[PDB]
This record gives sequence, C-alpha cells and structure tokens, in this order.
Amino acid sequence: AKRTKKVGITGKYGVRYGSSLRRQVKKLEIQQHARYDCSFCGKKTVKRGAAGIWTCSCCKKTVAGGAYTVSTAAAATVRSTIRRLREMVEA
Amino acid sequence: NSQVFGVARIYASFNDTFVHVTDLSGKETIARVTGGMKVKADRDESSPYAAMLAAQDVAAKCKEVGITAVHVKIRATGGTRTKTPGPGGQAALRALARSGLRIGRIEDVTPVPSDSTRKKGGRRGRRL
Amino acid sequence: VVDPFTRKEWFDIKAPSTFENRNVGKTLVNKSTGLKSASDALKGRVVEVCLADLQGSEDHSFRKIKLRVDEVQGKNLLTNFHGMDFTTDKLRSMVRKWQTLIEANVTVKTSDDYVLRIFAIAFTRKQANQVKRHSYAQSSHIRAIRKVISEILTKEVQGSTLAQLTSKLIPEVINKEIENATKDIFPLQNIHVRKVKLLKQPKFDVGALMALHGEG
Amino acid sequence: SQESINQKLALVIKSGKYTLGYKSTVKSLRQGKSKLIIIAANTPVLRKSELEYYAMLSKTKVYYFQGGNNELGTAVGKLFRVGVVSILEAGDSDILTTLA
Amino acid sequence: PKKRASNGRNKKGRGHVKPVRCVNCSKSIPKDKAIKRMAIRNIVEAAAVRDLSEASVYPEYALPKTYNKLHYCVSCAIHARIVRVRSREDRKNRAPP
Amino acid sequence: SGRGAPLAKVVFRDPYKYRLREEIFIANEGVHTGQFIYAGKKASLNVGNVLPLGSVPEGTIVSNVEEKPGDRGALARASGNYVIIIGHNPDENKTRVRLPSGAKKVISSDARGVIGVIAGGGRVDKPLLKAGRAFHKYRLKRNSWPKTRGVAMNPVDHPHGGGNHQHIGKASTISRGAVSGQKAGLIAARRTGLLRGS
Amino acid sequence: MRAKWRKKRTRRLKRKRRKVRARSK
RNA sequence: GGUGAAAUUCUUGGAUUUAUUGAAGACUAACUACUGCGAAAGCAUUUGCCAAGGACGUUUUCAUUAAUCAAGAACGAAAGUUAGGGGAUCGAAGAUGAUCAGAUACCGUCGUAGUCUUAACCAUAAACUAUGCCGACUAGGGAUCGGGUGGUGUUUUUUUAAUGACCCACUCGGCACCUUACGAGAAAUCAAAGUCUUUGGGUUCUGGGGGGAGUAUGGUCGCAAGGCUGAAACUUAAAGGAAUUG
Ligand SMILES: NC[C@@H]1O[C@H](O[C@H]2[C@@H](O)[C@H](O[C@@H]3[C@@H](O)[C@H](N)C[C@H](N)[C@H]3O[C@H]3O[C@H](CO)[C@@H](O)[C@H](O)[C@H]3N)O[C@@H]2CO)[C@H](N)[C@@H](O)[C@@H]1O
Ligand SMILES: NC[C@@H]1O[C@H](O[C@H]2[C@@H](O)[C@H](O[C@@H]3[C@@H](O)[C@H](N)C[C@H](N)[C@H]3O[C@H]3O[C@H](CO)[C@@H](O)[C@H](O)[C@H]3N)O[C@@H]2CO)[C@H](N)[C@@H](O)[C@@H]1O
Ligand SMILES: [Mg+2]
Ligand SMILES: [Mg+2]
Ligand SMILES: [Mg+2]
Ligand SMILES: [Mg+2]
Ligand SMILES: [Mg+2]
Ligand SMILES: [Mg+2]
Ligand SMILES: [Mg+2]
Ligand SMILES: [Mg+2]
Ligand SMILES: [Mg+2]
Ligand SMILES: [Mg+2]
Ligand SMILES: [Mg+2]
Ligand SMILES: [Mg+2]
Ligand SMILES: [Mg+2]
Ligand SMILES: [Mg+2]
Ligand SMILES: [Mg+2]
Ligand SMILES: [Mg+2]
Ligand SMILES: [Mg+2]
Ligand SMILES: [Mg+2]
Ligand SMILES: [Mg+2]
Ligand SMILES: [Mg+2]
Ligand SMILES: [Mg+2]
Ligand SMILES: [Mg+2]
Ligand SMILES: [Mg+2]
Ligand SMILES: [Mg+2]
Ligand SMILES: [Mg+2]
Ligand SMILES: [Mg+2]
Ligand SMILES: [Mg+2]
Ligand SMILES: [Mg+2]
Ligand SMILES: [Mg+2]
Ligand SMILES: [Mg+2]
Ligand SMILES: [Mg+2]
Ligand SMILES: [Mg+2]
Ligand SMILES: [Mg+2]
Ligand SMILES: [Mg+2]
Ligand SMILES: [Mg+2]
Ligand SMILES: [Mg+2]
Ligand SMILES: [Mg+2]
Ligand SMILES: [Mg+2]
Ligand SMILES: [Mg+2]
Ligand SMILES: [Mg+2]
Ligand SMILES: [Mg+2]
Ligand SMILES: [Mg+2]
Ligand SMILES: [Mg+2]
Ligand SMILES: [Mg+2]
Ligand SMILES: [Mg+2]
Ligand SMILES: [Mg+2]
Ligand SMILES: [Mg+2]
Ligand SMILES: [Mg+2]
Ligand SMILES: [Zn+2]
Ligand SMILES: [Zn+2]
Repeated sequence: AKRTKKVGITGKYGVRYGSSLRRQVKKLEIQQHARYDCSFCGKKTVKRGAAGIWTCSCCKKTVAGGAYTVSTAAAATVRSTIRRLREMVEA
Repeated sequence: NSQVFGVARIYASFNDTFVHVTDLSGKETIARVTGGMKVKADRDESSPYAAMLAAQDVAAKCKEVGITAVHVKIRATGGTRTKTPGPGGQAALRALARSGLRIGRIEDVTPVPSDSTRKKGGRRGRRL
Repeated sequence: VVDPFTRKEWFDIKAPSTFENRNVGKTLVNKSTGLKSASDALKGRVVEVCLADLQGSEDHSFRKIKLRVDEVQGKNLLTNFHGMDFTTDKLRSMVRKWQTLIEANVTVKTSDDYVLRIFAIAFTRKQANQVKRHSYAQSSHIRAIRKVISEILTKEVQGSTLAQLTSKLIPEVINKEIENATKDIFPLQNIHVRKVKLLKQPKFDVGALMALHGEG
Repeated sequence: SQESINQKLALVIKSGKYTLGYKSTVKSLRQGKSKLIIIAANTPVLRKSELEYYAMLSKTKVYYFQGGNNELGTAVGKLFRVGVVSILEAGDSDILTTLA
Repeated sequence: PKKRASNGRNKKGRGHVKPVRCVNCSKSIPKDKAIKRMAIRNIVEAAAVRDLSEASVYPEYALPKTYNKLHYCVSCAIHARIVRVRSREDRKNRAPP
Repeated sequence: SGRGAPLAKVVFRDPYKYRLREEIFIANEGVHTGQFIYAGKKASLNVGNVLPLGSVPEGTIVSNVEEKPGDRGALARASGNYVIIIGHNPDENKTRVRLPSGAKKVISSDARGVIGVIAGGGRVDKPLLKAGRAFHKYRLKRNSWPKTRGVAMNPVDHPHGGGNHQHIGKASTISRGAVSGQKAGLIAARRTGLLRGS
Repeated sequence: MRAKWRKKRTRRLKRKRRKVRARSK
C-alpha cells in the first residue's frame, strides 16, 4: 500500500500547476499540518490553524508562530540576540 | 627629562610610505606627509628617498607645533595583506634623526589576524 | 592659508596614582570657544604608555597600558586604568617552535563593578638533563593547567577592585602564583598576563576618580 | 568520577522504593514519607510553588530537575513521562546527602 | 616516474592539511608543502642603528625586532630563489643551509 | 481578516479607575496566551515587552515601532518584520534604526516598540498555486484583483491601450511631474530591467 | 587536445545528440 | 588606490592616514612538526553534555563465534541542484582598465551566482601510497607517539619522604625515517615491490596492442547537471614504460 512515490500530500493537485510549484507547496503544507512539541505541557499536541498561531490540543496554550512552522528560524536567531544583549545590560 | 611628546605612526606600503605624527591619545594629528607628495612618479611613492624627504617637511612643523620628542610606531599593510614593510619605511625612521626630534620606545603595529578572511588573487595564484 | 594650530590650547596629562611617574606629556585640544567647547573631545580620550615609563623601572619594558581619561579639571586632565597590552615584538619573541603554547582567559566582574576578561599566556620548557628535543605538553596537562590559570585569574580579579589589580599586575603577583600552582604538572616557561580588556564600567562618581588624582 | 544525577537516580530506581507524579507525591508529602522530590523544569509554577510550599511544611528536601518532564521520565527509566518524582527510600543510592 | 618519496613534501599518514596562501603569489598550497622561512629583522638595520640610538632618549635603550613567517609556493619560491634546483642525489639532503 | 500577522489581545488594569482595559497588539512570534507583557521605560528587555527605543542597547530588534512618540506604532507591523536599533544619541533623545525596506531613519528615543519580530513567519514562500487562492486573498482585503492589462484595453481606457498589435508604443517609464491619468507603468523609475543586486 | 577538454567537448555532443533524438518524441 | 610601467576608479560632500564606540559574517593565525586522530572523505579557540575508538595493562569471561567478499547497504572533498536563513571576505558569469598583430585571457578596479548555514539532493576528484584485505617468515640503525615494567637514577617544595616532570634500560602498538642489499625488478627503485621455472597459506577486484570510446544502444538512479552499467562496425604498426647519450 505504497500509494504515491514522489507527490504524497500533493497528489490532491493531480497534474496541475507544475512540478516545482506543487513540490514547493508540499514542503510548507507538511510543515503547517505537522504536530509539534508543546514547550509547556511537553506533548506533541501543538497543531496549527490560522497561519501564525499555534495551540496545544491538551494544555490549551497558544503560541505566536511562523506561518507554516512554529519557529521562524530567523526569529530564534532573534531570541538569541535579545537574550544576549539583555545579559550584557543586566550583568 | 622635559621633552614634549608625540606619537609618530609610520606605515610603509610597497606602493607608498605613510608618515603620521599625532599626540599621545591618537585623536589630534600634528602633521602627516607621504612619499606621493614629494616626488612625481607613481613608481617612487614608496621610495626610500621619498620617505626620507617626508620626515624632513614634517619636522619643520614638529618643533614649530612644539613636539620636541616623539615615539615611533611602524606597520605594514597587514590583515590579509603583505605583512612585510615597504622600501621607504626604514629610510623614514632613520631620517627622523636628521630632524632633531628625540625618538623613543619603538614598537610594531602591523595588523596580524587570528586567521582572517580569504586572500586576493584566487587560488591558482597571480600568474605572470 | 589658515593653520588650525593658532587657537590650539595645550593640556597636561595626569596618570593614576597607583603608578609611580605621573607626568605623561602635553596633549593638545582645539579651543574652548562657543559652540562645542574643549572639554568635549578631551574627556573621553585613551592613552597608552609603557609600564617602564610609568613605574620608572625599565624591567616592565614590554607591557603597554591603556589609560582612559575620565575628568578634566582646571587645565589638568585626569585618567584611570583602561587596559593592558603586551606590545608585539616581545609577545612574538616568546613564541618559539618545538614547544606547547598555552592561552587562557576568563570573564570576571570586580567589586567596583568593572566586568573584566583578562588573558594569560604560558609555554613549556625542557628541564635540566632532558634529551627530548621538543617541549610539548600532553593535552590532559594543558587542560587543568589552563583551568587553574583561570581559577587563579578569577579569585585575584574577583576579590578586589581595579585599583588593586592596577598595582597587582605591576610586580606580576599573579604570574608567581601560576608558577607556584602549575609547578606540579609541567615546567612551563614564560607565564604572563598578556591582556586585560575593560568591558563594563560604572559612571563618573569622582570618588574613585579622586581616590586617584590630586596627589602625585 | 561524578555521578551526575541519573546514575544516582538509576540506583534509586532499583534499590529502594519511590513514587511518581503530582497526586501520589502529595500523598507522600501528607504522610511525611518523602525524603526528596524532583520537579521537572517545565512544570507550571503553580504546581511548582504548591509543591514547594507543601514540601517546606513537612520539611522535605526539594530538587529542581534540569530537564523537562519528557527527559525526567526516561531519567527514572520509565517509558512514559513524569513531572515530579518522590523518593520514598534511598536504598543503595545516596542523593539525600551528597552534593544536594 | 616518481621524483620524490615525499612526492612534493611530507604528509605520510594524514588525509589533508588545510592549505595556506602564498605571501607572494597568493597561490594556494598545502601547509605540509609551502616553503616557510621565518624572518626576523632588526627594527632599524643599515647604519641607521647608530644615529637612531644617538637621537633617542632612554639609557642605551634596546632594539625591537619584526617577526614574520613567510609561506612560499614552489613557482614563486624557485623564481625568487628562496630555493634552487638540485641534482638527483643533491635533492635528497634535507639538512638546512 | 485580510491581515497575515496574528493579533495578541492584552488586558491591562486601568491606572486611574477600577476597570479592565483591553489592548490589541500584533503578536511578536513567541508571545503566548497567559504570558505577562511589561510596558514602559523601566520594563525589562524580553520578547513581547514594549519599551522606549533609547532604552534598548543597539542591535536590539523591535516591531510596531512609533515614528514619533505616542502615535501607537507604525513601522514593521507586517507578518515577519522587524527593525534593528543601530545607535543612540546624547542629544535630542534620538535613536537611529534600519527599517525593513533597508533605509535607516533617525527617530525619538522616547518612541516605543515591542521586542520581537512579528509572527506569521514565511507566509509568502508558499505559492498561491491557484486563481481561487488569490481570489479569497483579496475578497477579505480590497478589490484590486484580478488585473486587466492596460496594453490589452482600447485607447480610450488606458494610455497603453493602443491596439493592432499588443504593445505600449511609447516609453513605459513615466515622469514624476506627470499628470493624473498619464501615470501608468513604471512611475518614478530610476532604472529598469533585471538587476541581480543581492 | 587536453584530456579534460575532450571530455567537456563530448559532454556537449551528448547533449545535442539527446536533443535531436528528442524531436522523435 | 594600483602595476613591470600605467590606466580604470576614490577624492577640499575632506579621500588614504588618526582616534573612540558599534554592527554583520567568515576564519580559527603564531604555536604547527617528515607529530596526532579517523574506515575514508577529513578533523586545529575555551568549557559542558551525549555516546564512541585504538593501543596498552590483565593468573577475568566466551570458546572457532573467524578470514575475504557478487548481491545489497552506511559514509563520501569540491563544484553543482531545490528551498528558506545569510551574505564579512574572496569571487565562475559579466562589466570594464590595461596588455598584444589580434587578447573573447594572463595583470588591474568592480562584481552575479557561489562562498556561510538549515532542510533535501547529487555520489564524482591525480577520492594517490597512482601500491587489496588476513596470516606467517627473512636485517641492521638511530629519532618519535601512546601504554606498561624496572630504575633505593634526577630536579623544583619543607620527612628533600610523598601525586608530578626529566634521565636510563627493557617491551608491546603507532606516524615516519636511515643504512645494507639478504633478495626482487625492465629499470626508476623496493624490509617489500623479498620468501616466483627450487613456479600453490586464504581470499576479493581489475587488466589482455593503439584507436574508435567511456562513444552508440538498452536498463537503472537523479529535480536537473549527471551517475552506474556499457558494446560493435571500422581504422591502425605502432602506442607505450624505464633508463642512456646527445
Ligand atoms: N517567496 C518568498 C520570497 O519572495 C520574494 O520575492 C518577490 C519579491 O522579491 C519580488 O518583488 C515583488 C513584486 O514583484 C510584487 N509585484 C510586489 C512585492 N511587494 C514585491 O517585493 C518587493 O517589494 C517588497 C515591498 O513591497 C520588498 O520588501 C521586497 O524586498 C521586494 N523584493 O517579486 C518576487 C516574487 O515575484 C523574495 N524576493 C524571494 O527571494 C522569495 O521568493
Ligand atoms: N616501535 C618503536 C620501536 O622502538 C624501539 O626502541 C626505541 C625506544 O623504545 C628506545 O628508547 C629510547 C632510548 O633508547 C633513547 N636512548 C632515548 C629515547 N628517548 C628512548 O625512547 C623513549 O622516549 C621517547 C621520548 O624521548 C619516546 O617517544 C619513546 O616512546 C620511548 N621508548 O630506544 C629505541 C630507539 O633508539 C626500536 N627503535 C624499534 O624496534 C622501534 O623503533
Ligand atoms: Mg530567553
Ligand atoms: Mg604607488
Ligand atoms: Mg601622488
Ligand atoms: Mg605628485
Ligand atoms: Mg612565470
Ligand atoms: Mg578520574
Ligand atoms: Mg570506570
Ligand atoms: Mg498547573
Ligand atoms: Mg599533501
Ligand atoms: Mg586527498
Ligand atoms: Mg472583481
Ligand atoms: Mg500581475
Ligand atoms: Mg493581468
Ligand atoms: Mg482590444
Ligand atoms: Mg489615451
Ligand atoms: Mg498601444
Ligand atoms: Mg488588438
Ligand atoms: Mg485587431
Ligand atoms: Mg503580447
Ligand atoms: Mg506586449
Ligand atoms: Mg504617452
Ligand atoms: Mg582518466
Ligand atoms: Mg525510436
Ligand atoms: Mg598613463
Ligand atoms: Mg581625512
Ligand atoms: Mg589558535
Ligand atoms: Mg558492490
Ligand atoms: Mg560538497
Ligand atoms: Mg556549493
Ligand atoms: Mg537551473
Ligand atoms: Mg536577507
Ligand atoms: Mg575584491
Ligand atoms: Mg570576463
Ligand atoms: Mg595580423
Ligand atoms: Mg599571425
Ligand atoms: Mg576583436
Ligand atoms: Mg582592433
Ligand atoms: Mg580578473
Ligand atoms: Mg538566483
Ligand atoms: Mg573513479
Ligand atoms: Mg598524492
Ligand atoms: Mg584509483
Ligand atoms: Mg612512554
Ligand atoms: Mg612447466
Ligand atoms: Mg585493448
Ligand atoms: Mg557516462
Ligand atoms: Mg546510456
Ligand atoms: Mg621516457
Ligand atoms: Zn501543551
Ligand atoms: Zn607564489
């Protein structure tokens, strides 16, 4: 029961739109649909809806996220520089 | 002792020589003259006689501003660059004795990275 | 045609009193007239003189010290301790092949609330009857050595302020505790304090600034 | 050379008795049968302080785990995850005196 | 056919040495290769040392030195004759001149 | 709706009366329901907090930042945007900051901004993929879509609208001093064509 | 001609030969 | 600024040079060696964590469980590919300035992709020691890395006794090196490239004149660039290796 080979989730799109576009969608499509780790309750309950917001299906806490994934990579590289330049000012 | 003091920072490129005198904290400069002034070449901007003809015209204002004695600071281009002093740099330091300015406390400021950025010229080299 | 130097007001430079010779030389500044006076770019300046010139004993010849101007008082400017370099020639002259070069530092804040990270440099030597051509140290030596190099580098900068270490490094008190400590591991020629870098500073207060100046 | 924690916990795991989780730990706290409690780093400060106050009452040593409840549950060698651990007997391990 | 048993210069049991840039060509070359002659100079040289020690303060003073280690690629090092060509058995000798 | 940058609703207690006062903030990516937002010059440096700009060290990144004090925010409101403080001033309460467009602008150190970079992530990476996906995009925004090409209209409808082939026929770069009704195409255009400028 | 450049030369030949054969659908 | 000389370009909106403070990205100097580690590719700032590996020590344990391998699999420099992050430097394409009979270049200024990272591909390098793995056997010599054993050897303190470092002798296990040819080879050379017409310890892979040609075709893998597999017709007396003298 292997079903598709390449497309997977984007088999829904059939022959339409072109490979690269269809292919680029699958990436983010899988990101946004994935379940993530609650930094609070500690389960993989974090799901999306309404891009930018992410909640826990059990502990009911909602985190402002990236659009299609929970951590903007550039935004974690922010939290660092924020934490860094804070620890310089308070030390 | 007396000897009103200044800091004479000499930078010798293979293509030119910098002779620069300031006060102790490096802010206010006294006079700076280089080989590209005292000759018409583009070849001789680094000339040993150039950099010697430089310290000369410095010294007239050095005693005139009131810097009687001067430290000495020498560097090549450094960083990713040649690191080896130019031709006129040593014919400058000496020509500072033709002034009457009193030298002291020599030291070398050539910038020497901790293993820096990639070098110019591209691998297979500079080929001629 | 113009000449900036007409109008140039000359100033006298006062070192800290944790040193010996306090007369550095005559710095100059542009005049104090209206629109941006001459206490503006005087105050913040940073000077570097040789420790042989400060203490008068030339035994210190290879140690440069950064001296930060803090206050300007009555045509007489006052400074404090900023940083300490090793110059170049000496530092490179201590680097010889066929031996281990050790480096260390640690960040430590002092009691006067100066956050500091101060560097140490060591080496290793043949001892006496050694026929072994090179001096190299085992890595599991260089580890705990550099550790206690910093553990000693901590407790000295930590317990006291900057005014004490300004006079602690002059005799090289710290270096001797490193040869006293690391005697038991490897021979270790040429222990020093190569650089101290002044990161965080308090502000003004002129009670540690005048615990310095006015006496010399 | 150093036992970290989880070695000490692995010995606690099969030597003497223990219980796992908020409810059961409160029992042990209310019975004074608890020598130590370990609290996972991600447990909510409400439970953290409710456990801290419960514990200081009966005077039980308190330790804050460095990991979340996910790694702590595997630190007791259990397959599920646990937010707080109560040590009913040290058995053949220490943890009670040493370095904590 | 093999000219040398160091082949250009010594590796002998490693896979790589992070190559170094030439101080003349900028030509790249492995650190295990690449002729390196440490060069220390007097800060003054010439007859400068005389009237310089004259012109200075401090008693008698002392003279600093510039410290540079230059790395050379073959093509440059041979042209600039840091190193020359030797004979079949002359090349063999590794003793420094 | 029609905003791709989630909103965070922050309650506050009214200083001068006993009531609750709700605020609408743009969530900063890592702001989360239940967290405590701190607001003022004495406030700490943490994601979600709003601070004066001179009150942060340079290098600090911030969003929803006011162009002048107390206008309640302008710059970097969009999903995924931030502005970095590049320096401060002793004189006249000035910071200086680099805006997302890249141009640096010098504003008042008393002006505010919230610590972080707005949520909503990489939203524009995902291809629209369909006409309908762009249809609902603008159904909730404004009706600019779809767009009929001026070169496709008749001369009455657009300067481009000259026909018999499809071509613009005169320079597609219009002046700045041009008049309303002549301005279509590349408007102030400094230069034109493919750049590749990193 | 250089070994390497004979390689690049036929690597271009095989591309053009694939392309002409492609017109046979 | 820049070269052999120049020009390009930067500049009295103060250029290069000077100082104070700040930002981003790379890199990890000197130490650095015919020294280390890893299956290779490779790996070079400090501390912590997570697991790993050799050699050694051993009067533990198991007791043939092993050796080498078609298939199949893990990893695999660099460039390169798809996406975001990044973008300091260097820098294909390119743009130029010079150079030459020409100069699509070498040299000079700028500079796109690249270079950096994350996720995913790609699976090629003179990926070289151009030298399969296991086991035995045959020769002297000093340096050295790690471990162990013996030194009533040595040096620094306050038992000048104690953990160290140094010296010396022995012994495994390493990265190399030197001399000799015992042998071997076409030679260059080689402690293996010896123990080969006195031709067999075990085992894996490849080659069979030069071309044509790594071409054509089929298959297969890849997003693609490409990789893997891989002919024949026909053509030709040389091609080639090492060494010698010119
Ligand atoms: N898909 C995510 C990213 O989108 C951007 O790519 C898009 C833009 O960069 C580019 O320009 C589009 C313009 O065509 C379109 N008609 C309007 C859009 N605002 C523009 O974007 C442009 O302007 C915005 C501000 O408006 C700038 O912030 C941005 O830097 C600039 N590229 O058009 C691209 C799409 O056709 C990133 N540049 C690209 O690297 C990446 O694909
Ligand atoms: N696998 C190493 C073997 O060492 C053997 O023995 C060597 C050494 O083990 C032995 O010891 C020598 C000593 O003789 C000589 N007079 C002084 C030398 N330092 C010693 O070497 C010793 O110290 C050095 C460091 O100094 C260490 O690197 C080495 O491991 C150690 N054995 O001396 C030999 C060298 O002259 C044989 N040379 C040979 O079988 C092989 O090389
Ligand atoms: Mg934080
Ligand atoms: Mg020149
Ligand atoms: Mg000129
Ligand atoms: Mg001129
Ligand atoms: Mg040549
Ligand atoms: Mg131990
Ligand atoms: Mg053990
Ligand atoms: Mg709770
Ligand atoms: Mg090599
Ligand atoms: Mg290699
Ligand atoms: Mg419509
Ligand atoms: Mg359109
Ligand atoms: Mg249209
Ligand atoms: Mg029409
Ligand atoms: Mg019209
Ligand atoms: Mg028209
Ligand atoms: Mg028409
Ligand atoms: Mg028509
Ligand atoms: Mg058309
Ligand atoms: Mg058209
Ligand atoms: Mg018109
Ligand atoms: Mg080949
Ligand atoms: Mg067909
Ligand atoms: Mg000309
Ligand atoms: Mg200037
Ligand atoms: Mg280093
Ligand atoms: Mg196989
Ligand atoms: Mg690669
Ligand atoms: Mg690449
Ligand atoms: Mg492409
Ligand atoms: Mg960017
Ligand atoms: Mg460049
Ligand atoms: Mg070109
Ligand atoms: Mg002609
Ligand atoms: Mg001709
Ligand atoms: Mg032409
Ligand atoms: Mg012509
Ligand atoms: Mg070029
Ligand atoms: Mg592109
Ligand atoms: Mg191959
Ligand atoms: Mg090789
Ligand atoms: Mg091969
Ligand atoms: Mg040993
Ligand atoms: Mg026979
Ligand atoms: Mg054949
Ligand atoms: Mg092929
Ligand atoms: Mg094929
Ligand atoms: Mg031949
Ligand atoms: Zn949760
Ligand atoms: Zn070169």
